[PDB]
Amino acid sequence: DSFVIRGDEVRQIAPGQTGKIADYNYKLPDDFTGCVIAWNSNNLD
Amino acid sequence: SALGKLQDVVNQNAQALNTLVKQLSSNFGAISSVLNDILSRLDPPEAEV
Repeated sequence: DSFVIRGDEVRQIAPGQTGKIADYNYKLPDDFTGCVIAWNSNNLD
Repeated sequence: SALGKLQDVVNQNAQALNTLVKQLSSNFGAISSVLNDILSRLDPPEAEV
């Protein structure tokens, strides 16, 4: 799954975490998620 | 107390059932004993523990 989000949203995307992105934008299941890989893309923007 | 042994049997069984029911109120190391309350005021991942 590919998407672009800010640094705080990087923390937000974790299993069972609650946040504005976590509540509505994207939710991880209450089960193991394989891996989460995040890096800043400011140069790409 | 002529019928000591039989009364003792009855008392022992009542004691066992009573302590079994009392154990429900015990906290057991969780935040609260009542299960609906622990469900209500925590997120499911944390409430699971």
